[PDB]
Amino acid sequence: STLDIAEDNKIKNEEFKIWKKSIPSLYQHISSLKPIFGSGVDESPSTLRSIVFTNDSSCNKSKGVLSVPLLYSQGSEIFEVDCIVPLGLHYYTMESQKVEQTVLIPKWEFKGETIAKMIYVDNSEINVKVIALSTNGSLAWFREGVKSPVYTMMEPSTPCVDFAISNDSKTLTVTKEKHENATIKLIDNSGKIGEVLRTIPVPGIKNIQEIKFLNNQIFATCSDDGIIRFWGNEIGKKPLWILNDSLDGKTTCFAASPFVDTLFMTGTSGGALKVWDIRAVIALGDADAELNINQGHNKVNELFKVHHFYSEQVSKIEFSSISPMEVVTIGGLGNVYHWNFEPVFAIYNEIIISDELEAESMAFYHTEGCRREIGENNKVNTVAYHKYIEDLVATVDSDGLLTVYKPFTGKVL
Amino acid sequence: HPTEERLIEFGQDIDG
Repeated sequence: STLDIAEDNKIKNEEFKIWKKSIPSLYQHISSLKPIFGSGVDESPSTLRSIVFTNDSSCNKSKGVLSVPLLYSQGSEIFEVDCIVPLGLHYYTMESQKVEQTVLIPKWEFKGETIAKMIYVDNSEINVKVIALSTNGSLAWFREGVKSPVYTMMEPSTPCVDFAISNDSKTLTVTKEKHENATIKLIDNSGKIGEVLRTIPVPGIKNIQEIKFLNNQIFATCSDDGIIRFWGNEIGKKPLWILNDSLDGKTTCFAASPFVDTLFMTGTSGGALKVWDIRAVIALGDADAELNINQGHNKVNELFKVHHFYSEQVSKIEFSSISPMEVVTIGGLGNVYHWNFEPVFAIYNEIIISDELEAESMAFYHTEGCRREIGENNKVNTVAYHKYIEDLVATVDSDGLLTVYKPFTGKVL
Repeated sequence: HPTEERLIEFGQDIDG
């Protein structure tokens, strides 16, 4: 209907102006910019994009600004945008005037690839800075001052491919969804970068939606079936344990706690947030039993439970690198949920979370005024949480409008 | 009370 197009646009246009008013009321710092790329760069909306913050932040005491560069994925080239935020956030008309007028120059470009996922690693052993995983399952290691990658893993061009690196940055895991069993590809990233350490096909699963490492010798895998398959670095064809959750919908992704080797975060299409301990799943034992898909949900009671906004399918989660209670959640429509389980740890200290408890646990909800439209580009990797800057996150929409901000939780630390 | 691109504006109303 023609009114239906004037329906959703008009409602959001007021709702955006609603969130536009409380912008100075709910955040400590919020900024937006349009990426300015040189000639030849693809500016399409369906352009596959990703962003992740770098660790080479800069201080500016003479101007009170904090420089935070970010690596921007635009097709085959990687752009670098230095975000200007206030210095009072952790420890600006002209600072914005530069980046908006600075033509983004592609520092690293991988011709023949589509940037799907990237991981900035500070590894002085290989002297590398960024390792981007192409849409064709390919990865390329580029060092400082190098326009072309120094090492790459090139697969024959034909989907979904996810890449996760070990805690010591020595082992790389790569998924290859083949249209043919899904494969989890192991690549050593210490001395022999680019060579496959192993190949373990997962029979009966077509795609691996997410890859996440639990430790330096333990890894996990997630298929479309929502069954968590954790495979070990040891010499074993099958997973040592299998985690199956069908109570709160089909599982979408997972996250590993940086301080709790046993406690992890789970997500499902049903909008429920689950926190589970690895020792309990392994306590079941004997994953070598017949893989009865017909068997009901495993009787595994998780540690704690939460819910997203209106049961929104949680597509991504990442625990903070500075705080063990601050959690990042990604909804289906791009909204960034701010979760801080500090209240649950108190109710667990005096003795299911109540509706008021889950109401108190959410720090904030960043929808960007409904401007984060649901395009064809998956916004899973289009969100970057600062590992060294508290509550500072960056987002990339299909409109190219790059967003970086820090929310105000109101709790004076 | 319950109802009495067309579904798009409908899904937005339930959330608010």
